[PDB]
Amino acid sequence: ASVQIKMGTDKYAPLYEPKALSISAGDTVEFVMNKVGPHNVIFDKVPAGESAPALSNTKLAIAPGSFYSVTLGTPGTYSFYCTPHRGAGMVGTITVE
Ligand SMILES: [Cu+]
Repeated sequence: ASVQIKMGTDKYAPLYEPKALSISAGDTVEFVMNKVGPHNVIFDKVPAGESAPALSNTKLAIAPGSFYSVTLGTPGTYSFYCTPHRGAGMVGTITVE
């Protein structure tokens, strides 16, 4: 019910938090940059229904703030990852029940 994806932990660790997120069909998933940037929103891939390889955005924004929000509907588990933080181990997931 209205969640947000924070990029980076207070431990100056560039990782997606919460690593995992769950929502309902029709909920929204926001995304804000905690720290250790820059960041971005590049999904990994989603099952039939949505378009993971579309909602993505490699428009890494250095400016720290709340990137943006997006609503979903297609049920299933969505994955993603950071562009600059791909090796740092900054990956997360989302669920739309
Ligand atoms: Cu990142």
